[PDB]
Amino acid sequence: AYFTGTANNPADLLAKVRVHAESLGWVTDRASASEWLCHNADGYWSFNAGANQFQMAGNTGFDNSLAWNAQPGNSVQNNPYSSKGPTVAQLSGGPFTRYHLFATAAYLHLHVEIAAGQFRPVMIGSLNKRGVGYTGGQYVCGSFIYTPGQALTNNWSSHPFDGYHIQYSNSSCMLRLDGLDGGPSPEWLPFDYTTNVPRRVVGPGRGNYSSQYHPDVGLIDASANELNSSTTTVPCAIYAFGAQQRSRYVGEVPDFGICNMAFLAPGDPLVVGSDTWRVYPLLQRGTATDFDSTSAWVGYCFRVV
Amino acid sequence: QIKAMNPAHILYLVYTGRDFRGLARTRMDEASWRAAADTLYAEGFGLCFEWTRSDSFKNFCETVKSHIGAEVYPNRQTGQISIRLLRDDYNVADLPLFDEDSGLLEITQEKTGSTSLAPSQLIVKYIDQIDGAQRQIIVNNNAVAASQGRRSSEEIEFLGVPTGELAGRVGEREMRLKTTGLKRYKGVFDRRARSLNPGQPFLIRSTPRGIPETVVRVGRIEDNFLGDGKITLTVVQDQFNLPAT
Amino acid sequence: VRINAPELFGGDKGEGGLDGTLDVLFGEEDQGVLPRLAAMLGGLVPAFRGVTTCFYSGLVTSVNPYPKKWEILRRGGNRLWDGNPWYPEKQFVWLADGQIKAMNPAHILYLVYTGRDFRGLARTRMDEASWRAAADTLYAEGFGLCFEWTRSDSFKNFCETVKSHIGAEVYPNRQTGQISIRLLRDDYNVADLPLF
Amino acid sequence: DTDQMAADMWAGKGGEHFLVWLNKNRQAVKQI
Amino acid sequence: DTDQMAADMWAGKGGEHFLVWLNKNRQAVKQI
Amino acid sequence: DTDQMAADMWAGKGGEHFLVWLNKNRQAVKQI
Amino acid sequence: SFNSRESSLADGQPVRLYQFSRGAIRWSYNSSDRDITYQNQIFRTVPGGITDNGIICSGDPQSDQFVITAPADLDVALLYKTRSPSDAIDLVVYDMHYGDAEAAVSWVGQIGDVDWPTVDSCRITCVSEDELMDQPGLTDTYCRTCTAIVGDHRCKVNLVPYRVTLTPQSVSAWVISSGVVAGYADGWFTGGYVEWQVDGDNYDRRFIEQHAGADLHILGGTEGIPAGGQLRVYPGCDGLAQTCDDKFSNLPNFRGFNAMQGKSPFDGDQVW
Amino acid sequence: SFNSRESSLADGQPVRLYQFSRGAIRWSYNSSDRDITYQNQIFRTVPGGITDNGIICSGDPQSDQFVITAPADLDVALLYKTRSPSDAIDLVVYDMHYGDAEAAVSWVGQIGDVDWPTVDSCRITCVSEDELMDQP
Repeated sequence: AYFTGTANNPADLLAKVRVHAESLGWVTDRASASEWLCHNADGYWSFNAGANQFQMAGNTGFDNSLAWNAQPGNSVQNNPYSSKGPTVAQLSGGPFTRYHLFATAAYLHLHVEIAAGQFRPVMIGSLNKRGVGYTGGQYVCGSFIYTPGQALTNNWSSHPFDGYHIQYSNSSCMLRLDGLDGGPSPEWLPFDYTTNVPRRVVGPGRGNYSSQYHPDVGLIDASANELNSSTTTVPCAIYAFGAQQRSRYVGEVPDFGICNMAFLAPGDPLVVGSDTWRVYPLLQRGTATDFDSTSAWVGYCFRVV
Repeated sequence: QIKAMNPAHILYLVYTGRDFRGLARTRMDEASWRAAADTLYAEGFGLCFEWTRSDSFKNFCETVKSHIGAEVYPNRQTGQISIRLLRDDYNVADLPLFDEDSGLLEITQEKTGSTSLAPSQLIVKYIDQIDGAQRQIIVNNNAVAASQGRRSSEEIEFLGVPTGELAGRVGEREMRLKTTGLKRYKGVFDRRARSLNPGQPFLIRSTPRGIPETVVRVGRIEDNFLGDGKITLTVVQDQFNLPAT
Repeated sequence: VRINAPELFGGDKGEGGLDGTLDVLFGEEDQGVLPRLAAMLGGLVPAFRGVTTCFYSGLVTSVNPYPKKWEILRRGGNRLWDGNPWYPEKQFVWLADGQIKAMNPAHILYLVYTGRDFRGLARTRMDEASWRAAADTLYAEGFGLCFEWTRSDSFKNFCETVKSHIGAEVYPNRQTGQISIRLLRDDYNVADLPLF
Repeated sequence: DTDQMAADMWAGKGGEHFLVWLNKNRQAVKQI
Repeated sequence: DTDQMAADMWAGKGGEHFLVWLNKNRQAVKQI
Repeated sequence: DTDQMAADMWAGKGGEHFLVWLNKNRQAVKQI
Repeated sequence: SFNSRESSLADGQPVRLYQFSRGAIRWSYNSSDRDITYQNQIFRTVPGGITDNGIICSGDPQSDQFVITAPADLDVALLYKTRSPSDAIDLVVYDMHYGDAEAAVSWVGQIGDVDWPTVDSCRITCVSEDELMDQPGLTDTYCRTCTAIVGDHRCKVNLVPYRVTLTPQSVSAWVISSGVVAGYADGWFTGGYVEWQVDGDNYDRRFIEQHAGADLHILGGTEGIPAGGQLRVYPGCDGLAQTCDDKFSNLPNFRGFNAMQGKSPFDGDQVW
Repeated sequence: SFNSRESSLADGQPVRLYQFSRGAIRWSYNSSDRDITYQNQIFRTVPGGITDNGIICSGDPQSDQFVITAPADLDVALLYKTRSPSDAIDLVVYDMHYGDAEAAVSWVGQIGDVDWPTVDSCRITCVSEDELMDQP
């Protein structure tokens, strides 16, 4: 359920998380020291560990003779992007202060502290269908940094579930929505807003950025109550745009929520009822208006069981 | 095929045999020796030996005791030689209990021990009396082997054992003892522990130390009836038992 | 191997000789079962993996039925290390025009400390720099040794014998925690050494 | 002075410290 | 204090008590 | 009195004198 | 500044830190009167202090032990009170001075022995990796049995397919009974071991004297076995070639010598 | 009442009796200040006291000795002054409490060695039957 540890290199994180998944019963079609082709009852996925970053890509079929980025129905070729690039999660090289792993039968959530104040989230799973009849719902997200030293959260940067970004090569996170507007079933929709592609998805990823496109941004901003210092979680609603800019709500991120960290320190617990929640900063602790060098006060909330 | 002899008879002959040493038959507690012989015969635990070492009686007696797992001591009260077998043939209720308010003064040593160490594989070497050829059996410890990142093994020679099954039983007993993590206590008792003898099991309880009722077997004994009045005993946790299969 | 010595002991006029065919199974990781051995012996015949074995078939003696004791010379060191030799470029030392294929003592100690078959310890616990330097120095000095294991004694005794032969100390580094080896040689600079 | 406290101290107190000293120095005591 | 009475006591007094202690505990001292 | 100065003296002072006493008397101590 | 403080004649503020680690669980203790934060790790202050006797490096494992003293209620040592944990508790010792964020590693090892001499104190004997070289190293015999632990690096047999997960039906003083194992032939589990999760990613394991029907005989008693906790049970290999091949089909890796030669010398007295 | 007195927290009156026997001749001594009559046997009071060092039963004959201390004029030990008597002097030790007629046997053995360290004291080393097993 809840796991913690340390990893000097990413490969150690690979080994530990794969060990946990196997112990939990997750089925790995193929395993290797650096390349993974695993799956579950919901969807197929593939991961590769680089020198200082992860490469993730969705999948629909299996073929052991194909490369990690050439599986049947792979996202690389079945995406509107002309670059045809898979999901990327940029990290650092060397010590990772600590990693926090949430494991279940339907999704995996990971939060790695590469260094003091630096956090890199890795998110994978399937959206809660919430009684909505649709094929897909698998989402894979990664963390990307534009440039160290300069503004870390520039406009060009991309974040999990991001609703606003500028980049032509790689996407931080993505989603599956099969048979959209009568198209072929294999469809891996990326989280983009400026490409004007007929089909796209959007999310509250950035939190409360100035040009974030989501109607709940106010809820995330007001998650904290001054009068009683109470904090409430906000489910992350995802929206998908049709061929003629007609949005259709798809679902919410299971066991996930966002809030403001104005009056909460990293890891501060607020047990609201029988179920406990863990809150951690997205990238680093900063000030309210530091939307360039850090992630401001946006905090990711996970349900711990 | 093999006409083995009861080890108790070997010890009795050595202690009372006119040819070997020769001691009066009146100095031996008949009841204890008869009970030991009956138990050994029921367990079908026989051994064969040959005398060519020309060593002291103590060495041969110690080898026999280690083979059978028994203690021979001169009874302090009656003065006769008594033999006690280390077997789980006791009733919990009848055994005496010792407590801080019931005759226990102070318990200092605990020797909780460790388990990450200790073998994972045991090799037992025995001789078959049918042909007199060296033979060996292997007693394995899979769990501790999994714990051990590096394999370990020891060799123990039980040339007195004439059959492989008996060697296996004694090897299982030895592995049981060596890898169960015994707790060795060094308690201090008042006069209430005056009648105890080596190998006699008894219970000890000490709530402040968090030690529940535990069964231990007496070891080294030092008592001072006149002067200091200090009776100090060294005991070990009861983990001695010879399986029949 | 075709061993041809039918008249080694004078043949028929003497005591016989050594004539036959010799087959050697070193026991590789992938060594297979020899059909001839299994067919001759029969029954449940394993592959005899992990141990060097030989199969001789032919004349042994004549005239008298009392065969003579044999003596076989064998060189080893490469088939050890399981499957990953360590610093093989300096594993062996050649002596006497290549007649004697001595092994570097540092390699012996490294195998004993990390050999899976003997004891087996993680290769990450050994300070690579110190051991590599010691091996390089020993190879440069041409200091090789040969040993045979039949004492069945503790690792400590064999390690102490090796250390006395080479004159080196093996200790667990207090700071980094790895096993370090230091050679007792006059290979130091006076200035850099600390003064008290 | 050096009679009851120097020698009789071995009764039950000076044994454990001597034993730990022995387990401390072994190679220097074991021979001669 | 712990100089003339703790060590020089071995001169001729603390030897007999140590010897009787040794003959008391043998198996526990003889090895290590 | 006979607690901190009689037993803890073995810490680092009473060892050398005991060792020299041992090297003094060997045949009388080596057995029993 | 650690080295500079050590050389300093007036800033000496020694403080020794201990870190007991067992896989994914770490215990941190300090010898000062207040908690110390180091490398994002906070070391608890024991009410009564934790102190050692010194570090000796003379080349002899029997003599170069490390001794730790702590009160009776120490959490890490409390595990040994009933039964020693299966895995070894690695111990790492750091040295740092108050007011400085830098520390130096001094001693590394594992728990060797622990005892509670007094109701208010403890003594932990820590041993270094060097002591593990006193045991023999022969580990080779020309006998008929396998001479290998089922699943070891020599057998090369994967036990994961044979893993059985079950909830015990009834637990007694010496026997643990379950109906699921009743469906296997007698002696199927003989020689195997039972592994179950204690805390985090660490499992405590026990043995099986004998498997007969639905009853399993556990070596050393069933004390410490949860009555409802999930248990994983693996089989055991008798070691005979017939047993090795029929059950596991691992005859090619069979390390035993069944019928190669038991006595036959080539320098005897009479071949016939 | 011997066991009851031993368990008693206020009636403890320990008294140790020694009986040295050699065939038809018996010597009786007591550690108290007045003679004790037990089993129709009167134990003499030595003017100066007789005391031991304790009983050890560890399984080693070399280490489990019994030591008796008595003055220089002890009659039983006086025989050893010139030459050791040919026969062994069996020794039996009883334990009893003053005012009670019941005693318990504690130690049984024979004289192993005797010496007169001081003109006012003696030390007798008594050995058990177990030591007789060290010879070939």
